[PDB]
Amino acid sequence: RNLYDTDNIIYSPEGRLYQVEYASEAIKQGTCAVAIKSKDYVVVSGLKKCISKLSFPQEKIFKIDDYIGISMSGITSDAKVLTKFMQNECLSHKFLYNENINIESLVRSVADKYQKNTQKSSKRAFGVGLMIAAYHNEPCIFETRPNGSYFEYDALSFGARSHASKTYLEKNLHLFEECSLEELILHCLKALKCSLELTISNTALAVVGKNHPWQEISSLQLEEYLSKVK
Amino acid sequence: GYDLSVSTFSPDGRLYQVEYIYKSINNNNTALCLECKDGIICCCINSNMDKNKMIKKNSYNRIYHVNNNIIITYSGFDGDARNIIDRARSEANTYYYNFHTNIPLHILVNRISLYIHAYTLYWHMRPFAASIIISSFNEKDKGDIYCIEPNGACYKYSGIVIGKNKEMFKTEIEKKDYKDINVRDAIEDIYKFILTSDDHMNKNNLQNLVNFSWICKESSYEFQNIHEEILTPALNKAVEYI
Amino acid sequence: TLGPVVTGTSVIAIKYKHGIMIAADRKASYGSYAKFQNVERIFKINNKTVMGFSGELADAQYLHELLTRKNINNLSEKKRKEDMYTPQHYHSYVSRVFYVRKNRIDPLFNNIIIAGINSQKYDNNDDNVLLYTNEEYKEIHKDDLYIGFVDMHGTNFCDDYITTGYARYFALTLLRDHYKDNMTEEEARILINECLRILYFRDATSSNFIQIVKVTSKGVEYEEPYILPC
Amino acid sequence: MARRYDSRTTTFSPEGRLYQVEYALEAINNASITIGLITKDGVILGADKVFISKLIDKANNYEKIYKIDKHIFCGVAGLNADANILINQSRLYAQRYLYNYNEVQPVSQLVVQICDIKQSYTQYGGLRPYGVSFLIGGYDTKDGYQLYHTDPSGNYSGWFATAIGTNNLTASSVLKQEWKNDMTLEEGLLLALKTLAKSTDTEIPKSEKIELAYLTNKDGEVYQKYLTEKEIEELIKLYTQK
Amino acid sequence: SYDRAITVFSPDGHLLQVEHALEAVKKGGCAVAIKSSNFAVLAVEKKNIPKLQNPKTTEKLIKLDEHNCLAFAGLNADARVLVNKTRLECQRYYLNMDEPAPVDYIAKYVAKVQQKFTHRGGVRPFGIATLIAGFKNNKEICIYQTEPSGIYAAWKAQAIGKNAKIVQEFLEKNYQENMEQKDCIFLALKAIFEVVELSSKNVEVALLTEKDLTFIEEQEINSMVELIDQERT
Amino acid sequence: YSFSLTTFSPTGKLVQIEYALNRVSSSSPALGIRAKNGVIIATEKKSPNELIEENSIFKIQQISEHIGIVYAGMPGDFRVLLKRARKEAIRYSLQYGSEILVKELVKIIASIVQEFTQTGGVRPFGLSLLICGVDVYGYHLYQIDPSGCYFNWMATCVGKDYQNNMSFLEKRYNKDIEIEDAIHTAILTLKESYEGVLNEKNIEIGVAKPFKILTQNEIKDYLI
Amino acid sequence: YDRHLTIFSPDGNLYQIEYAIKAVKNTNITSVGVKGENCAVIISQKKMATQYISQDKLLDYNNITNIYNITDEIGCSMVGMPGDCLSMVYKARSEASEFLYSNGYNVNAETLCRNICDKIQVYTQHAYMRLHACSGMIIGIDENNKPELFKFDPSGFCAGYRACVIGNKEQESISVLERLLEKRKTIDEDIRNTTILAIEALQTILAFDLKASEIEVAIVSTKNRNFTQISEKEIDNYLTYIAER
Amino acid sequence: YDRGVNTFSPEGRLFQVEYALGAIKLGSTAVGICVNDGVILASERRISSTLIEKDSVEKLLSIDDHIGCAMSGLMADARTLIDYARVECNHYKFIYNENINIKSCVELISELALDFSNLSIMSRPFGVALLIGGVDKNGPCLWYTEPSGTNTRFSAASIGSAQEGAELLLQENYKKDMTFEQAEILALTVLRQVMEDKLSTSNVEICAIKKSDQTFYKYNTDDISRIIDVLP
Repeated sequence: RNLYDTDNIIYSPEGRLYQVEYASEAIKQGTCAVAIKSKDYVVVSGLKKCISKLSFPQEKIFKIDDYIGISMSGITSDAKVLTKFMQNECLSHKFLYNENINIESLVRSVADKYQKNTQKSSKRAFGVGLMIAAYHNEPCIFETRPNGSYFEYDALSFGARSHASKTYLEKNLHLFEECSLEELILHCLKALKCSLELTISNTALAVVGKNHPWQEISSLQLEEYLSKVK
Repeated sequence: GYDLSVSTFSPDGRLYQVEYIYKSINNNNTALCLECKDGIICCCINSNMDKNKMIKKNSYNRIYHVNNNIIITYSGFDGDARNIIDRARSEANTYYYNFHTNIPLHILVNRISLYIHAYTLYWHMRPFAASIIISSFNEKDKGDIYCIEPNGACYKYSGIVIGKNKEMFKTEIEKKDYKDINVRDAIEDIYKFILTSDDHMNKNNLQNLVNFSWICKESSYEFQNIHEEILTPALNKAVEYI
Repeated sequence: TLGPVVTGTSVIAIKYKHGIMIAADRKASYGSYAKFQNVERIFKINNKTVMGFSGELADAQYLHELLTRKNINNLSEKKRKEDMYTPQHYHSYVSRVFYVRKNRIDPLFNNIIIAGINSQKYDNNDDNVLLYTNEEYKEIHKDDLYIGFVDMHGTNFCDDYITTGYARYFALTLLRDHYKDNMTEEEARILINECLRILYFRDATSSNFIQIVKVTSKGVEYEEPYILPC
Repeated sequence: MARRYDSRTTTFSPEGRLYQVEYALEAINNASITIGLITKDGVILGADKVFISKLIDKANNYEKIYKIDKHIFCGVAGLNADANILINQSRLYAQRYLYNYNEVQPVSQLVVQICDIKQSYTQYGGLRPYGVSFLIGGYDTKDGYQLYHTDPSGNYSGWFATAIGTNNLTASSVLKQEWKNDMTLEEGLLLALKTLAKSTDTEIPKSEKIELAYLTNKDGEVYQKYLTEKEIEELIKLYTQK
Repeated sequence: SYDRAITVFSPDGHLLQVEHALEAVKKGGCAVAIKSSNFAVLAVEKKNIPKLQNPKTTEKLIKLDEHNCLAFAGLNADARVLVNKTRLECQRYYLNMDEPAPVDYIAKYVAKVQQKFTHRGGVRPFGIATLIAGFKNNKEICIYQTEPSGIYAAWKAQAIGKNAKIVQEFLEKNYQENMEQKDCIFLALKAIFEVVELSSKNVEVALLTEKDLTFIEEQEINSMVELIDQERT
Repeated sequence: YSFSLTTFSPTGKLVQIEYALNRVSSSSPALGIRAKNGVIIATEKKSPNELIEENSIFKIQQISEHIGIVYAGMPGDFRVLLKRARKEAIRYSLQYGSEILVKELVKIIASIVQEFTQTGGVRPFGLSLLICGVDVYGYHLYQIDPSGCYFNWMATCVGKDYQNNMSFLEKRYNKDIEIEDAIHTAILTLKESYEGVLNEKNIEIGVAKPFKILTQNEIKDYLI
Repeated sequence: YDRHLTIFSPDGNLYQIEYAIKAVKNTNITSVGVKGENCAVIISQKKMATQYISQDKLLDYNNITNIYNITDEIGCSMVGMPGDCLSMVYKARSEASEFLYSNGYNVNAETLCRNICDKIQVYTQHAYMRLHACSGMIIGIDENNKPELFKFDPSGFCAGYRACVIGNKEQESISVLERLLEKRKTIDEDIRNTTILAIEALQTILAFDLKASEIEVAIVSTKNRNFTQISEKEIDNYLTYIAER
Repeated sequence: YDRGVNTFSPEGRLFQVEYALGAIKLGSTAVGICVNDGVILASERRISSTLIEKDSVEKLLSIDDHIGCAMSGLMADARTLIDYARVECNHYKFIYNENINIKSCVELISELALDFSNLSIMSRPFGVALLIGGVDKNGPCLWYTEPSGTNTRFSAASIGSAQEGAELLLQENYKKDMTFEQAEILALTVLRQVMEDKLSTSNVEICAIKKSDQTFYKYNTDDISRIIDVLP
């Protein structure tokens, strides 16, 4: 495969684009992130990367709009570019019209932005995967990928050691729909803990939902939840 | 060495990159369109997502439409096909802006074929990896189904299948003439063919991995996805038959 | 467009208990010449949104084509009835178009009414939309109804009733005097017919040949055009 | 990928050398010899023609020595088509300087402009360099008579007498042995014939493969002469008398 | 290669094109610049073919503007185009500011252009090092040395080009801060003649003051060359 | 993405130009002869296979009223350069009002041919041109190579076995001959190298009155 | 990489042109053009080009066609890769429309072929674009009321013909056409004889019996300048007239 | 050679940024320390010659009146980045009439880095590590940026050749509660341990931004003399 992985516009004999696959491979080295939802809420949690003793944790989740947030896994500069693009699209929709942007349209625009960099030899795929949490008439979780695809999930997780989180979500998916917000936060934190302890510093945690704009959970409430999980 | 660029012919007069695209498409999720007595029925079987259990129910839909009266689906990569479908919608918009009537189906098919073909000419552009079905039905003209291949070839069919297991689906569909069978009766046959052909598909994932749509008399000759009330007895009868 | 040549006269839109009633005579005048007397000046945007114009016909037809393709592109991306664009969305879009063209000193010589029903919670007409083929009326709260005005300079607003052209003086006086909430179809028709009668007597560019259009729970209904009684 | 077909012409070697520049110099060194020298009366350029066939029109054809302006002329060593391109560009620069300033260009400024053009192809882009080296002779009031030698790199130097092309080293040896400061037009022409004979490995120089021209200022007006075979034959017999 | 990246990182973290530009600099003629209280001396090697080559034509000591001058070592044509760009920038500054270009500004600009050519697609790096002598806004004199990489530094005395290290270690052991003019040209001449052949035709030396740059006449160079011959025996 | 596909070899050669010259040397032969009262250009072809329209495959073409052109090499390249040369002659006539001098046209087309040996993302033209014409300064016969070099000839050949044909012309040609003698020499030179008997169908001749292209009966009358 | 790009090999060949011509040959589609006294005919085999996808039974066989209209009066057959052939049809239509707009009168077949070959030469010279693997025949009626038949290949070489073939067999199909035309040596009689000769030439070249459903025949003439396809029934009648002696 | 600048490795890492991360390891060592009273940046100046003007080479620079920075790796690329930072910080001050946050300046610096990727112009990565210290509305802070575009806030940090030993000593001796004077002592002791010299004046460069004036202050001979006399 050394012949066909050299430029991003080359298909291998098996019909594979190896550079896009490598951009996807970049995503698994990021820290784990998890997202679940109930009938009313989406709860996103994430492990903040800490590179040394004297470091501060890398930010994991970002606010896009009043009822839209994201988490990232992969190259953080690509995530910053996509974050700025999404925020500008949301604010432009709120400027031209007097309403919130449609979440499906925003995710499709992001996926188009992903795909347009896979076509030309003078461009590379964004080496980052975004999970997008929002409440637009209902809780919704989307995922984007380097190849320009996107999907919608009842529960999502990815990053380093995300397989254990996926197994926990597979076991516990049927409970989340009828769970209350506190139980939903506990379930998301437990799914994140399966990937590993968690700490107020190293744990990003946010909620969005009905009558509830996107809000990072405060350090004291996060301390209470982490104490309850343990 | 000759298979490292779409813009190079091999000594035996072949473009290997397009053949590798064909190999990519033949491994992807199945799509089919079938002309019937009263309409056309389109069905996309997303067998690849049998592993992913947490995907939202019926969120993934490869069936799209143009002008509310042309079905457009695909087999291949989602992003490339979204690019092609956006081009189709742009062509329809420009045609109506110029002429104040909707684009004829064959003109749209030709234009999208040229758009696909243009990316197979230059050394710096990735050719699109997707086969595109575009279809429509009218009371007077009956059904017109077209399949656009990744090389730019466009061909008209009474029924067509692309993607994984397309040989078995074609063999089962060819067993009887559907131009004297209604779409409602055809849904049961499509479910039976899916159960017999795709080994990953079974009774427990037919309801959430298969997209259905049609254009027939009941839909007033306009796009619609099959409601659960019409799908459920059909797949139940198919499972009981199988 | 340097100036008007073929002109449509007033349009009158009001809210009543079952929805929007919008009226306009079917005349387009070439200066003092009543060249065309069976012209349509109320355009359907979607099942819950209509557009009416006063002023130049060519600019209005261009705007109608723009809104037609906007509705088609909206339908192409639709997955549920809530994704359909509302009348206020179209009002904002038209206001932005007029504003940008004003900034270019290339105005559309029109006054535009965008009217319809904001809420999707009254019917299922948008679940299965038919563009090429057409029980009692439900009472709709006025908060869920929308009527919006735009002018050449992009001055845009909304109200329970809107008038354009000569109706801003003749019809609007009677409307401000006599309008009341939750009128029946008969009362709204009588009030509109009185306004159009005064306009027919005092507006030289007006005709007694009326087109009435109703936006209700059963969609947009174009009434058979009629001569003004008495 | 087209970068596999890119030779990277404007890329350094490990020794801080442009390989394309050195290969262009190799092309120059294999071309026929062009000599230049300065007399008291003016500047002399000579060259040995490449004999392709006897059917060449030798009436008023000069392939090595070219006029750039009434006060500037040049001799070519290397590829002739590149030389024609750069000669046309030099003529454009001389007349552009006359347009802008209403006076004739100093010879150094024209050499600087054309050598800047040559250097640009070595530094900018991905094109090969011009495979030509010029001997640009001329006259101006500020600096008198002048003779410059250019290269594919855009490096240029200034000489009282020099040689380029094949057998340029032996021509330079003969020049430094025989050339002197205060020398007349006839003496310089005879020395040019001697140098062409020595570098071309011939006891007697043949007029049919010698181009010879000179620029001289008289009455404050510059005059260029391009000797015919008749005048060159006269100089050949004068050379053999000595 | 209209916009292809020519300078890229090697697996060890080096920029090999800049290293090759440095190799091109190492092949060039030696230049030396020495600072004093209110003047500087710049001396450059020159090699010409005797009796055939015009010695005036090759100027390696160049007047950039009213008050700044430049020596260089490396590819001559690259030096010509960069020097012309620097002259254009000098007059652009004097247009935009109504005060002459300070030496630190000019050295920073030359370093900026060299760095830019190491960091733009479709352009080769400049294969030259330069020594820029001139005066600051406060009339203090300075010498700035710049490399192909775009790094620059100010120096009391410095050498560039072939065998620059030996001249550097000589100048370290012989530079004595403020000096009279004659001893300053003498130091520059002996320092460059450590590596260069000892003849008057092999060196060009000039002195920069506030008023102008003055090239030393060849008789003084001949006399000092005879003195350097004498001290070596 | 633009870089030169023609590059200097280690020995200073431009191999792509050498290979274009190789393609020229294999293509069908053409020639030109300048006589003291005119100039002619001749070429040959394989015999037509009873189906191809001979008038639609003329290699000799008219550039302007007193300028014609023939080639040896690639036909599509010839059509492109022929169209460009007609455009350039028309540009000159628009500028100065008179017909283009042969030398100016030759220089312009030579520069255009050179440009495809240095500009990025292209190959050299795979042909050699012969341009014949008349102007106030007299009769001209010019060759142009794939390199963009051009040569002022009295007589020449630019294709298959052109060394042999050039030796034949060197023995036969004289500085002062009539147009009929030059045409006879051209026909004899063409039929010498041709394998078999050279019929009228295997000959095209153009002569520079305006530039004339001979008819088949005229060539047959010359072949007696 | 001399054979990868459209640049010269050491022998002076552009092997990409040869490989594009091989790609045209690989489609296994035969088309034949014939010229009458005041008419011209093209016949083509109405089969899908040999490619990755094979012929499906549900494929609408009437939709298959290698013959196209460029204008009302000029027509063509195009054999090669189908996307390339469709692109070339659109290019020819754009060139004809541009000629009509700029010059105010309809282009003829020869000028159309020369413009198309000018477009093809850019592919042959510029390394950054692939050659169109598409050979084409063009027919029309000129202003002098005589029929034009021209043929071009991916190399960009236009030539006029009394008769020509695009197919797998050359120098045997040429002999067949030579024999038929030398055997041949009223407008309705001319039209009928030229159509018969085209059909019989295709039958002899292909070496099997032709069904009227699986061949397409189109004609231009002074009688009807519009380039029009004859019906399947007329082709069946012409095939019946063969073998009736 | 063969891989473009935008080529991904099989591990999902860009080759060029991975190679550029080797350049930052070279250069002179620098340390930054953040405490509640302010931020200090110390650096060693490996002076190659006695003939060089010592103040002409600057390892500590001022991006703004309230922002200092220490650079490592390719110095010309570093000066390019810091010039861009100065321009954009002044642009922010003009547009908003306030001092820019340290995080925003670091973010736009790291946005200029990786400009060669061309996701939406530089040709390659920058090969520069920067420790950017400053004082904003949220107090003093110190950030670290590198060619990969990642920004990381640090209580204390090191860059350059002796990054490993410097960070080991900082990890051992740093406390969140120490004072400004103790922070200066810690910085100079770390530089003493990692250096190969006697640590005199005109051998280290020191700068600080305090939460009393929020102004960049470049130290002089008296201040290094004071802290050196205070060192144990």
